[PDB]
Amino acid sequence: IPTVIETTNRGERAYDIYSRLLKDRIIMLGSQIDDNVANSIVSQLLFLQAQDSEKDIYLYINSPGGSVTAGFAIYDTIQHIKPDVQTICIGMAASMGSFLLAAGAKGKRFALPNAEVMIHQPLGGAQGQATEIEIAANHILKTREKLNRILSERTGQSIEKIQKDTDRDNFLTAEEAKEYGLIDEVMVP
Amino acid sequence: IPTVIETTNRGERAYDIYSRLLKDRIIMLGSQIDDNVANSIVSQLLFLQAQDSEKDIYLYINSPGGSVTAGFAIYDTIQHIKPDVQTICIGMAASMGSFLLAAGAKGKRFALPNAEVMIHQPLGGAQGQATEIEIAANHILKTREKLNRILSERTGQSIEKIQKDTDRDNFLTAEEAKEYGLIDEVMVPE
Amino acid sequence: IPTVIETTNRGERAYDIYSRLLKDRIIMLGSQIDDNVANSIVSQLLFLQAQDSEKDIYLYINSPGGSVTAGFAIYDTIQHIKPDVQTICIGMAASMGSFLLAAGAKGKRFALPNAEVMIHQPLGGAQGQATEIEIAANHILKTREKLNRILSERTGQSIEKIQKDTDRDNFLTAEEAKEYGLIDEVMVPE
Amino acid sequence: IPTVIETTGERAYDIYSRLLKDRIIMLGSQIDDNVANSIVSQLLFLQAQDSEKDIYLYINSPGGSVTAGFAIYDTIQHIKPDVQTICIGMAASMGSFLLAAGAKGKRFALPNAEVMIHQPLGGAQGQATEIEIAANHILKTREKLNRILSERTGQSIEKIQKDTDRDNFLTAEEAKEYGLIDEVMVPE
Amino acid sequence: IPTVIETTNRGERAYDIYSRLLKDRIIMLGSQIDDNVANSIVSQLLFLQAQDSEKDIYLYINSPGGSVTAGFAIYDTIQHIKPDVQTICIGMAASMGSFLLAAGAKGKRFALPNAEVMIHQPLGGAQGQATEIEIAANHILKTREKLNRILSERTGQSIEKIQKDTDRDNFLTAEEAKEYGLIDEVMVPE
Amino acid sequence: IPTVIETTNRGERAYDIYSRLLKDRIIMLGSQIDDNVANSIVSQLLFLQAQDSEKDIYLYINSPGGSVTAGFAIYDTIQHIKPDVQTICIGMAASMGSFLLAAGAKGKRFALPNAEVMIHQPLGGAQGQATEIEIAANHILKTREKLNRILSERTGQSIEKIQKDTDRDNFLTAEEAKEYGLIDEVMVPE
Amino acid sequence: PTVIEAYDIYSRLLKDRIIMLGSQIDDNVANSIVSQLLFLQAQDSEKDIYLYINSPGGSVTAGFAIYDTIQHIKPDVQTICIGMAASMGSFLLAAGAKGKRFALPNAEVMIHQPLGGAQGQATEIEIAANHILKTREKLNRILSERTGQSIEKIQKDTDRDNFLTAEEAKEYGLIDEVMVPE
Amino acid sequence: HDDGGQLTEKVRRKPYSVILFDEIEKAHPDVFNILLQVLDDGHLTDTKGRTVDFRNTIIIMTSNVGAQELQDQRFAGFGYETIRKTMLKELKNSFRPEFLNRVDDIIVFHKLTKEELKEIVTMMVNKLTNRLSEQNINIIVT
Ligand SMILES: [Mg+2]
Repeated sequence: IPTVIETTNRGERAYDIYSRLLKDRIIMLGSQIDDNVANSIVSQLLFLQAQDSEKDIYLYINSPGGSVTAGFAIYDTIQHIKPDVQTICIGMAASMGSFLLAAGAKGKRFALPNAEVMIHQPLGGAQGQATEIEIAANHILKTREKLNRILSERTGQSIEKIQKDTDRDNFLTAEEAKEYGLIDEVMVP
Repeated sequence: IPTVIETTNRGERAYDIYSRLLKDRIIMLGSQIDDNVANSIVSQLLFLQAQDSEKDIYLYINSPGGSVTAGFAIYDTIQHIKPDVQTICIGMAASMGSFLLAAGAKGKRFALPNAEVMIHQPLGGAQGQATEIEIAANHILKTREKLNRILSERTGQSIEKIQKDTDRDNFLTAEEAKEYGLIDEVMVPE
Repeated sequence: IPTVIETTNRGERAYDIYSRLLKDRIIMLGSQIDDNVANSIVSQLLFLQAQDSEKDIYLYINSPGGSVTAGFAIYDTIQHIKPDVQTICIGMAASMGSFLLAAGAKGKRFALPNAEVMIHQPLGGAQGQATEIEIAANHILKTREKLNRILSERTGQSIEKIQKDTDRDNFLTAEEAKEYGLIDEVMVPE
Repeated sequence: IPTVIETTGERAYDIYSRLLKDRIIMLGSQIDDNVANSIVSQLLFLQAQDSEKDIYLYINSPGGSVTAGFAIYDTIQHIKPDVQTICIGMAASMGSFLLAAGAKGKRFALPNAEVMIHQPLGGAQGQATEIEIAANHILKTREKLNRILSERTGQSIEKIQKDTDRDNFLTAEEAKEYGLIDEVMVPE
Repeated sequence: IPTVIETTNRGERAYDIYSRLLKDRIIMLGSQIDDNVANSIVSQLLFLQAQDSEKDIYLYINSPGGSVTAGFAIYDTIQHIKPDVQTICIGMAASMGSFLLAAGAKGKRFALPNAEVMIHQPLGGAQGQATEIEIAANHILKTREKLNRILSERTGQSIEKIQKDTDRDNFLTAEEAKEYGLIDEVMVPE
Repeated sequence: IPTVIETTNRGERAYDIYSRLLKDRIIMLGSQIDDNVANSIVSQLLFLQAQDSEKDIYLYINSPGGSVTAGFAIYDTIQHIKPDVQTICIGMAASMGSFLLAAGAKGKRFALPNAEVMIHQPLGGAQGQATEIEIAANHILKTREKLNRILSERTGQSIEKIQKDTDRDNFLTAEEAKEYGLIDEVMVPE
Repeated sequence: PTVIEAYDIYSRLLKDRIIMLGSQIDDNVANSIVSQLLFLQAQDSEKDIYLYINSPGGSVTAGFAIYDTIQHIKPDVQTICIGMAASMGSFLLAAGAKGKRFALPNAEVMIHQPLGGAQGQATEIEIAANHILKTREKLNRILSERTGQSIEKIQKDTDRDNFLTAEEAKEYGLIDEVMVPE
Repeated sequence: HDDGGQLTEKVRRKPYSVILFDEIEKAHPDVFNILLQVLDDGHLTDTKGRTVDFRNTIIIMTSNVGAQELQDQRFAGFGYETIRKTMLKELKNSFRPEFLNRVDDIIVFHKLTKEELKEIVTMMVNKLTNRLSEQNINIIVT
């Protein structure tokens, strides 16, 4: 990762390329969502809200998904802060990645012309005594209820249509994602 | 972990994002609670008390749990210092995570609208002779007694109810946590 | 990685070789295209678009291949930014590597006199139930069709010719890559 | 590990170096040779920096090497400053030993820290004579530990012998009654 | 890696030994050639060609060889840039190492008095169906043809003599390397 | 390893704890003597000797032993330099640790009140042909002869007693180390 | 360890023209040593250079790269065996400038024929064996030149592992004198 | 001390004058603290205790933003007012707010356009042709 140095009257700022992008209120989500990544993303969102409470923030997405809990942390932070968050799918938005893609500000959700998005029901696992299998299954089902409900509220699609379509792995082009309501338009060059 | 540059009258300084949040008295608990994490959290709390003894401190919790000993280290530091510690659950508060969530100052414990909290009895283990297994079991039981007692004192829920409800893994929504008294109110978006 | 101290006016700064080359708008792709490589390349392209919107960019390619998704992220960023990107194949471009070589601006795609290029259908895999293998096969086939469509547009070869030519590994010399239409000329030395 | 900025200098520190500026030494990990070496170097530096202000040793460790524990102990005894010890979470094995090693009246535990004491662990392998030698050495190490604890709690050496036979977990109140700590420090 | 300090009219600069050598346009190729090493070497050559287009560049070679593709990337970069590249074998130049030793400018190729150089046909591999093994074998054979051609052009030895003499491993002393035409003179010590 | 703020007549310099102790001329030997540790100790001794030829040096020993060759390198350097080297056993000096402890300047060798020292014959190994085993055994035996001789010449203890007391792992308290002549006196606390 | 005047210890010693060879002579080590020797030649063409040797061995190629650099540069390179010189370690000790090769009083040196290996077809084993023999020829010849010992005596003494004390190394002519303390 | 301030003396001898402070960002930031009283009240006290009145002067402060400096201010991302806004915001990071608040107007000079360069060449050539013409050298440039 190369370093950018900006020379000023006061001194020298050295940025990694992601820190240089953050200067312009760009946040990069470019890896699997785990707790470390989500904590970084949340702290960046809060910082950008502080730095200026009224300018848009751009969240670039290129993630294979990840932990649902960490993606809800990012979602709730995006929903809390005053600035609108623009979400741009750079290359892939899979699982929670596509959930966060749909979480952008209304009218400010984008995909590049042939970046792909994918939606599926959440993965999980259990190993158990029968009561603990039951508990884990009920928790995972409630998590799917949450995700389906939020997607229905943000795509406008019916909750039955999402329950059906997310059953197996479902791949969508940028145009299919647009007519599915996950994104608002395709970024023409 | 990206770097922030902030320009100020006194000059211009670089911060990692977590140190920039720490300047606003925000502490991030983002990881499994182990000895070195809790030691770091204790040191941050002590420094924030030294810097100003009356401004609130905000503890941001996104942890799967961890060592009960380190959790009590953080709890006792939160109780000893004079500032109110606000606790905000971001993603998950589980095990000692939700314990430290309930440890926040009364009226200043929050969760985001669809955070989740989970409570259960402590995990452990014992190996060796019968007397060693007895000793380890007695210690784990007394630890559960401490945890139940503290939670019943801070939720106001009866100690028998917390003993019953922590028997298996118990996942709670933000509203369920508020009605259970683990949090004071759910944060509302603005 | 050797550090260069060369700097103007003050002359006080120092850069690793890659950041110094980034100052000359040189972007260097010498590895397999994984997600974080591509994400770095994309951020560098956006930076170079900001730094000057009309000076050309030089993209030196030597990737053995990589993730198709990451290659399309780079391809779409190259297509979106305003500067022309010169693509220069140094040793081998293969798989998505040669796709990114084709992605360069019309008339500014180059190879050195004895670089290789290779083109082939994308690799993949599937496991599990019949339904899931069907779904993965359909996805991989549609991805192949997308790649062959883009190659047919940029090369000007017919889609059926690329379909036949990409079935096995197809190593091409620089001259054969120019004749095919992946590159525009061979950079004969001074 | 976060970086701290303190405005009056406008100087940058990392949190442990900031604590060390206030003469706070943190022992947060298993005691090994390089950890104890670092703690010795910190104690010597703090003695040189000012010979009369107290030093604070905060302890949250599961134990470790007995030899490194005696290195720390003998350093705490050599220097003139009083070394305060505060058990933050767990003080087990040499951790509770170093906890007891603090200056009388300046040993504290948080209200629900837990401290644990036991006979040391070791191991012996090879010929009968080498096993005998290792057993004798471990027994003399236990004798040293028992003696020092008797001299620093006031508890009889036979009571220490009895109570350390198995693992023994003491709450902070029980640890005060045992005399390992002088009081359980109280919040505002 | 030790640090050098040096005083200069503008001020005082600290360097690591390879960056101090790079200040004098000395490139060190002291490791197995792979895509990351080729990436580094090409980046340095491009930087040096931008820094000054006329002064010689010195490539010190001490490598057991490596990937053929990365070696050709270095070779083609050396031929494409305008500055002359001197090559000095410091101890061993095997496989692509000796090839890159032959790549230096006419009259500016050297070896230390008892360094060794080794030449042999490239290693490769083939796996899968008969058709894929056929395609791999054809590719490796054309790579051998290409290497033999370049070596014959640059040493003046016949293509048949190189084809025979590279069949097995072939160890040459510096004097034998000069006789073969790989280097132009041995560095007489003084 | 913590950072230290020092020279509080100015408060400018931040030191790292071992560099601060080296400013005192305190060399720390806190790990198994391997080779790079010994090299670092030799370099520190030679620096302290060049920095001032007359002030004593202090070597702090806390080590379980190590490579015998490296210990002899430290020994020979301590003998070569002009300053007296004081040796202080902080926690343990075993094998080559206790050797270097005895190697200090006579009258300036100390142990902490309940530090422990241990002496034993050198460990080694031999594998292969009978003649190679013979050669290795002879070399190891002559190394033991060297260690025995130097120990006798620096403790004053008769060589046949050292030859007998090093037969097995011999653990000595600080008092017994003083009576064995290894240390000169036990450091008494204020 | 940081020395303040601030420097890492080896760079401070390098500013005194001390070079440290305290590890396995693999390849990156030798490359770093060659680069240090060249920088010291450019720093001053005539002051001595001091090479401190403590290496258990290494690659013969890297040893010859160091040797040829020591022979090429204009300064005299002093060599001191600080603890052990073995395989190419002792070869480079012998390679010092005549009259400036030293050992500490109870450092040890070891000399032996080079190790190698071969695998596969008979012809390839033959080729590798011939190469290894020619390399032993080179090492023997250079040792006979720089010690003055007869090449057959070296051929016999290096057949097995041959440990030598500092005194024995002086009598063998691997070193010129043992450093007396002061 | 028996000599005045150079600025104060020059203004005292020529009270109707234009004062140019040139490349202000290169000066030490605290040197401007002197001008605070000059811009709020038009009075500067010489060290002798002599009040010099600036009330009839025009005070101009030029500041340079280099090519790199103003390149670094551009937004990086997908897809003159923004230049002025960012340049002024960056100026606020270099000077005290109580200093800029004194200033009557802060003006941004735009990078010269191509036809502006053509008009500049026209004007410089016109001046040269006039100066040569009075030497009876008639000249014209295509
Ligand atoms: Mg005013």
